[PDB]
Amino acid sequence: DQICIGYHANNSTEKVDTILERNVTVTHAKDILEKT
Amino acid sequence: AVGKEFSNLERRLENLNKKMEDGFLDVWTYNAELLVLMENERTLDFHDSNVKNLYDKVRMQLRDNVKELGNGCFEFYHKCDDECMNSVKNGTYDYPKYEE
Amino acid sequence: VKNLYDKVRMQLRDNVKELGNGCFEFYHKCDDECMNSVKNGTYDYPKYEE
Amino acid sequence: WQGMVDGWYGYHHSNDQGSGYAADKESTQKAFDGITNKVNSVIEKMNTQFE
Amino acid sequence: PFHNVHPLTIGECPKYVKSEKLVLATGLRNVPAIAGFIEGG
Ligand SMILES: *[C@@H]1O[C@H](CO)[C@@H](O)[C@H](O)[C@H]1NC(C)=O
Ligand SMILES: *[C@@H]1O[C@H](CO)[C@@H](O)[C@H](O)[C@H]1NC(C)=O
Ligand SMILES: *[C@@H]1O[C@H](CO)[C@@H](O)[C@H](O)[C@H]1NC(C)=O
Ligand SMILES: *[C@@H]1O[C@H](CO)[C@@H](O)[C@H](O)[C@H]1NC(C)=O
Repeated sequence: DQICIGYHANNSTEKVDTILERNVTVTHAKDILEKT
Repeated sequence: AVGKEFSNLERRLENLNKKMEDGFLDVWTYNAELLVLMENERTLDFHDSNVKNLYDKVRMQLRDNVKELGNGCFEFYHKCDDECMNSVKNGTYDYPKYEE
Repeated sequence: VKNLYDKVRMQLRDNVKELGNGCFEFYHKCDDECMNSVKNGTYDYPKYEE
Repeated sequence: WQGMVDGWYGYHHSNDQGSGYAADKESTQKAFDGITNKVNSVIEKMNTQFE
Repeated sequence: PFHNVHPLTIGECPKYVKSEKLVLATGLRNVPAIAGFIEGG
């Protein structure tokens, strides 16, 4: 039988922007702007 | 220490201090936002190429004793048990031992 | 454009041959329904054979 | 290909019934939006103020 | 490296930016037995 190759997914709704895309959901992100 | 004290007859100087602050602020804001956007596109492309690279690493070792399925999976033309599956993950699949 | 080529290559699988110039050729007669399915991403691979 | 005019990426379709150029709507549209956003990031993120 | 708290600071501070959000992806695109990387995580 088969062996599939893939990657991690989770329940994150954290979104980031890129040059080509907007509102892209990522599994993990780091905020590098200190707001508090 | 940001912020300087100027008298009311120094407005033409206070304004230069303001300009450096606004000037550097636009430089850093523009660069910070493009740095983040450029890095995020590179990051996502990196991750997508890493999983494809893994697929090819596997494809290259499995060679002709498998078929690709077209959905990012492979199927063997021979019985493949835990030792076989572990070898594929390990990069030790003994291709010459198996046949269709 | 390369990604498109591979999307197509992956669905056409073994019922085609690559030509080496960025084109594919079928080993079976391929009419408008067939060609449209390849463009659509619905090529019914199991229905065709060499 | 000079002939395709209905998008950036597409197909030739040379079957026995005739040859025509079709844009791969999904590929063209995604690339199109990607480029548009790129141009806008360069332009829209530039800050202006009265000076 | 960056902050948006206030433009006037005293001390050894991050750079001030006119931005509400600088977020780096660190993870994978969270794309939401039958498939691999082709269809999603
Ligand atoms: C997502 O949420 C469900 C509960 O609705 C939980 O059982 C599951 O483990 C969570 N999955 C991940 C990847 O966080
Ligand atoms: C991005 O997300 C914001 C909410 O944080 C929303 O207002 C905006 O319309 C979204 N942009 C796009 C292109 O979806
Ligand atoms: C690969 O196989 C060898 C031989 O059985 C074993 O010693 C080694 O630990 C395996 N490596 C991995 C990553 O499983
Ligand atoms: C794909 O095929 C289906 C079934 O004939 C049709 O309804 C759909 O519109 C086609 N899509 C495209 C992009 O041609």
